[PDB]
Amino acid sequence: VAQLTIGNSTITTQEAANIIVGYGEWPSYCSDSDATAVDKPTRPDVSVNRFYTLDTKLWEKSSKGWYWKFPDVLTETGVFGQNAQFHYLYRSGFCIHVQCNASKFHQGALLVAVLPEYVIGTVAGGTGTEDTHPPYKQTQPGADGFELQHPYVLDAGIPISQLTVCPHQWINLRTNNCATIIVPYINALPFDSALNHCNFGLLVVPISPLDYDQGATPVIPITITLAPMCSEFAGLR
Amino acid sequence: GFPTELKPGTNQFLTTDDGVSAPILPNFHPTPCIHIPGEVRNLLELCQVETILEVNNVPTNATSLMERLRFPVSAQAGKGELCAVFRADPGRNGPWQSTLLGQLCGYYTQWSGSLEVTFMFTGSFMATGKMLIAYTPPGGPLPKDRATAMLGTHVIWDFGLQSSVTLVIPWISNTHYRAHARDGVFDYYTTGLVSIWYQTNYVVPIGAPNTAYIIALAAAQKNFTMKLCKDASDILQTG
Amino acid sequence: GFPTELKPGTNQFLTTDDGVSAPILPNFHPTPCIHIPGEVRNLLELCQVETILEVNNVPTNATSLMERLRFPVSAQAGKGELCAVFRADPGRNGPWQSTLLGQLCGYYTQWSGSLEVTFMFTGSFMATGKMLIAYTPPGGPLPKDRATAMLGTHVIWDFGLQSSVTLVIPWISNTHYRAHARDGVFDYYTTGLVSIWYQTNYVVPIGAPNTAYIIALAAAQKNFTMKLCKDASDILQTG
Amino acid sequence: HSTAETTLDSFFSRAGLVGEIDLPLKGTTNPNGYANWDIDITGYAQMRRKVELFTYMRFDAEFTFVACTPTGEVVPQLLQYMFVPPGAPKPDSRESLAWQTATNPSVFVKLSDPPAQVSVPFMSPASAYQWFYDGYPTKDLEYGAMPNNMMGTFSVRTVGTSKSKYPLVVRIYMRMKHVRAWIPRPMRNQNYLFKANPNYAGNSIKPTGASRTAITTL
Amino acid sequence: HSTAETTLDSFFSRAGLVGEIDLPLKGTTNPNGYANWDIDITGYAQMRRKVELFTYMRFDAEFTFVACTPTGEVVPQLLQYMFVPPGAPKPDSRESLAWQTATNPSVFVKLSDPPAQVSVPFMSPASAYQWFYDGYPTKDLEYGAMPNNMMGTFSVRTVGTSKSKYPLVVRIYMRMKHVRAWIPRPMRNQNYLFKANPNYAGNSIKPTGASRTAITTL
Repeated sequence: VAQLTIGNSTITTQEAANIIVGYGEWPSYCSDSDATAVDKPTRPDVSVNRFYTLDTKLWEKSSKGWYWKFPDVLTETGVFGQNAQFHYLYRSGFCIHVQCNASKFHQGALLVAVLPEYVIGTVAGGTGTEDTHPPYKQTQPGADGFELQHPYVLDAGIPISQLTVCPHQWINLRTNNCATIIVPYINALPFDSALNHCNFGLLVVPISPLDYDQGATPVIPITITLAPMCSEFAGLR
Repeated sequence: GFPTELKPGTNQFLTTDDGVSAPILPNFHPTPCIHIPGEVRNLLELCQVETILEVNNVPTNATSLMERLRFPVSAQAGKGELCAVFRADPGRNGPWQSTLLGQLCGYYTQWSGSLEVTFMFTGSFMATGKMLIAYTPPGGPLPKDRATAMLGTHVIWDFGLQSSVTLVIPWISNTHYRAHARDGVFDYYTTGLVSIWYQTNYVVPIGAPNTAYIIALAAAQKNFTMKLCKDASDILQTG
Repeated sequence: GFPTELKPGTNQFLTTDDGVSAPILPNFHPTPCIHIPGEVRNLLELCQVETILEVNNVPTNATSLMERLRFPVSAQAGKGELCAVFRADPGRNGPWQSTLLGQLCGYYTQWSGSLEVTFMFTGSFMATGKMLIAYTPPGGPLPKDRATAMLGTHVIWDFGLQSSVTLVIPWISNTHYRAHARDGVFDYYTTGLVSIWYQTNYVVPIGAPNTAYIIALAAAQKNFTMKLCKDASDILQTG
Repeated sequence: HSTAETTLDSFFSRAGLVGEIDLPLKGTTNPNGYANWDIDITGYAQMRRKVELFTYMRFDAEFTFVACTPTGEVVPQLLQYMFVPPGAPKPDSRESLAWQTATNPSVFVKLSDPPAQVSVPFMSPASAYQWFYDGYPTKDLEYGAMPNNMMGTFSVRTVGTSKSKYPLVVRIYMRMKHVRAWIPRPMRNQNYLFKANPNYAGNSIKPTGASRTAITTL
Repeated sequence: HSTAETTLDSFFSRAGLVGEIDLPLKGTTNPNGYANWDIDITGYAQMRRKVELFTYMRFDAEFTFVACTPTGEVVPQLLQYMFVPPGAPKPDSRESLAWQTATNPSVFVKLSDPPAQVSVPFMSPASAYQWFYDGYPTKDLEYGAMPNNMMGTFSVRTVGTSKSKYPLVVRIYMRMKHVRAWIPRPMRNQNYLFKANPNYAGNSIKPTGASRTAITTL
């Protein structure tokens, strides 16, 4: 055990569990011979790139699962949400860290994976004849996130049973509590909009339900801490 | 000119002939391919990925579908009792349909390779006990009891020591052809079987839940292969 | 003869196939090409030429058309006042239509590069003052006032010192597709904006006119490009 | 020992049927002896789910045209197939000047002449066609709309000033070639409802595969 | 990064429609089952303004012939296309001996046979075709007349001693190749009135482009 720091942010975390570098690539920058070599894109290092610790969600027996969108989650938050908004283009890598705090008397298993272009699909009326498009509160939940309503198909008509095909990591209470994931910038373009397009979405679902005997804390706090890697911006407004 | 004789097949359209045709836009220079993470090159890459096997493929009640992903073990189960069972039939109905491997087998007619199932105990940390996991090759009938299964290729699993365990299925081959109804299906027969028995009972101290679940994850070894593209699906693009 | 199988596309006429055909006059020796000044080889040569930008594209009255070429500045305008404004939309309607660049963009579907506008003060030699010229990248709304525009990428121009000044537009890209009415148009959105404010008032000594005009000249940098030939025109050969 | 068949190109080869034009004489259907077909590769039912296995893709398409009368008969009639690239205007009528715009590749062929066949490049202004877009283009109805995935339109019509003398049927096949794919994703396990979004039936949510009685019975 | 599309050749390629012959059975139009078409490259509307961007030009033309009946039908009829170079006499009748003058290249083809196609060289006795001539040939009506810009005539007719049994329509396409241009000039901003001179409407003198209200409003 030891604590790492990035500016004014200091998190207490375990030595170095197995990290998952999504798709074997490290969030790097973008060279000079690109599309916009004129408007030299300024890369934040100071405060912009540090440890943000989102409002902890409480695991319950009945919990269905949660998901956040990127970069949406932060475009609201602090000095990073500052850049994302008053800037024309954005490319950024991510270090995501998820941890639970539970006694050796709780049981559960959370799959934690990242899914590019996570496009939500609602119920469509029920009988299948209403072309209802997911709201804005469902498409970009912010930093509070949003709860799945049909985990089995990941609110989008896809088996979750196959989500492992994405950069994932498991959190089995009886073995580990913290899971870490490095995500590179993934998109069909070098740069893009930070407010219109959500390159990906963080998914965390209880595959084995939370359980405990009466008397033990009934809710397990899940704490998501995340940090931007090699983040770049272009065209101030 | 230059003497020539046209041979049969002239002027025919083969939906699988991979010849060349004239480019509609000769001057067009298509936007350059840039680097994108995780490119897939050969499907067998996917087949080697661990997907959740819905062994507990019994509840259908819409809100209990998440239950198919995990089966459980409890104190109530006595020593020797058969916990669960299933076959090593990647392409056929049942459990394997949930795995990605299973879904990919569907776009193919034949296949063969060694498989690999991994079990994950998600119970309380305080629980301990032993589970016997046995494989009965194709033909061998599900072992009568724990002891007879104990004589077959088996593995004693103490989730008190290790929370995970991976079993390897030496071989499965969907090669034996079958023309039943009037519809010919290249079927298994190699339904290898995997049984799981409570070697000991589920033991726990006061304060810990008397039930825990387990998750099956499967994939195929690097020696896996598939043959005969065969597009088949129940899900199609609606009008 | 020599065995052959004809493939689809045989006997077709592609209006863009650049194959060869039989020469009608095989013996004819066409009069030799001699040297002629100013040969053009690639249109982008033309795009880099300064053409008069009709910023003042407001009068339509036939005899005042020459007025579109120049806009003016006068004593009457107080400090801070917005002199004029326009977008960096080479291909779309408005000011750019007058420039040669604009007209060439019309025979193409897409394009991108840095532009370059040059302003020429044609007033009396005795006049002096300062003009603030600011560029608001695509998205940024026209600055409220001089001061807010003063914070953006701007240039203070003292025509008391230099009669000319050239501004560079870092980038403009007509790449974002649009299917509005039922007619798909690969439009801008990158409507960069160029505002011009009276930093100071127009100052002149007795004997000099209290008004002067300015001329806008634009061209694109050497990094300009165009894609997709698209013949389009309102002017055509009449019957 | 060989695994050539499990490659992407192998998986996506084969020219499938993705389009069918009807040009009846008397009819409610395409009354002006012409038709416009915006290129949809979902035209082959089976397709959608196969491609939706990946997030991004790239490829070239080889189009082969099969034309005959409803009974599959061959007749002395000439035809014009026009490809209008994206951004180019489709013909609103059987005499629209678009039919003569050189910048719209066109190919002519007699029904007797064997199938017409041409290759079409990777259009998209983006680096790759992307089946999923988690955003909107600068609750909405523009969600998941990556327009820069348009391949173009195919306009078909009988040659000549007058309607054709015969009822015609054109079929369009498409072989995908030179394929590259990125970011694999969960195989659609629910039925498709719309061509645009991934919406499903929230009542009829079925288990990925065949169920059984007990987890102890086979 | 590439600029191949902005080249002259790229700009002027494409075979455009520049001619259309009508050979009706009963009619006021070309009553003798034949027609003479002096080569006019302005035949493609869009053309004139594109070429008139330059003062001098040079190039070769590839001609492709498309013939059918008005409904775009194909029939067993043979045709003669005759090219009469400039200076050679065009046929005054359907039996003029010009049709048989060897020095007038002619090509025969059945309507069934695919399009006819030939290349024609840079004729002009001058070093280049010049779209503008500021003088007269050794107030006048000979102003701006550079005759040495003639490419020749194309005479078309049904083969045979007798009128054809079918109503016919020939279309002539022309791809310009190997292009070289000199002295660029202002893009025509006014409507064309005549095929010969640059005269415009002195009343209807319109501003090059879209106007607006104030120079401070967008």
